[PDB]
Amino acid sequence: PTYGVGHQPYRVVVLSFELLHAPATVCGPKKSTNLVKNKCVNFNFNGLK
Amino acid sequence: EFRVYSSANNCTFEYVSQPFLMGNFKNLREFVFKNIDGYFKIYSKHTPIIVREPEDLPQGFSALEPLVDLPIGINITRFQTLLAL
Repeated sequence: PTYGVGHQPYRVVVLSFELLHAPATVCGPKKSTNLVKNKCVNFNFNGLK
Repeated sequence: EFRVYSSANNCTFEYVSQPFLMGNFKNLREFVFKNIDGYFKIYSKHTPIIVREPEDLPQGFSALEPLVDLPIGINITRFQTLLAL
């Protein structure tokens, strides 16, 4: 710690995510909103838009 | 009592679904195993069955409910059975 911030160790983590022919199992976040019925709404469910 | 193998390598998937595939009457457990577009599907159906005489599959319609949809994505051309003594 007697040195400056220039040459201090920065813990480095590299992410490698290559896509192949295997089925995907880990995805990104899925946002959601509150439901209000008895009116014509654009539904955007998992596979039924 | 893990007499199935002798070495354990780098595994890519592991699941321990606690609910598992489960007086004079016996039970019949039907399963359907398939693998399509990478996903490995397993359907199960449990039904009590009374003993007849030539011990064959009973006559009747009983659909199998979808149970597991494990995403594996491997080539499966051979299979075996693990029974307990």
